[PDB]
Amino acid sequence: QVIRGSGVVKAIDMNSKKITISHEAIPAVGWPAMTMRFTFVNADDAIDAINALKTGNHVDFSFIQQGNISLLKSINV
Ligand SMILES: [Ag+]
Repeated sequence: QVIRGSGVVKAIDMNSKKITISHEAIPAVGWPAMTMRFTFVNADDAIDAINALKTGNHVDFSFIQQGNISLLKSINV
């Protein structure tokens, strides 16, 4: 199940492959607004996140809860 959220990218770590997003509440899945780390898979998945980090723009993103990891699927910027 792909979950769509929005927020501001605050951090990226290319070693841990984590993107930190200050995301809005997601009432669909009962999450409040949080600053939370999402795992990305490919180095090239980071490019859109790096652009969002630079602008600080409020961006769309999507992720899947794949086991007990929040795995990023997209960030539009
Ligand atoms: Ag969260």
